[PDB]
Amino acid sequence: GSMKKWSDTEVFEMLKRMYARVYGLVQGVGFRKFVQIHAIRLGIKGYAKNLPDGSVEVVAEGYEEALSKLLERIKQGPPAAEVEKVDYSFSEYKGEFEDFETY
Repeated sequence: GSMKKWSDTEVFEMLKRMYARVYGLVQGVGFRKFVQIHAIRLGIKGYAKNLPDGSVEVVAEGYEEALSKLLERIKQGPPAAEVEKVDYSFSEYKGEFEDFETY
């Protein structure tokens, strides 16, 4: 058996801005709302700026464990619309948004 041991990965401080550019007919339907439920559940900040032009940008902001959860959610469970080409971009946070709301 083992003798040495170590632990790693626990929620502490800071979080990364996940830019998520969602394309397609995701306008109208509760796409940005669905992203809200999980984001809120997992303690994510940002804003879901559904400019009514097919191409809605989201500036969600997550840690690691909470990141992977909110990420794995979206792709796994697509919106109730014809998502055309959801091309997200892992970025970094300039600053934290005051909670997370939808346009």
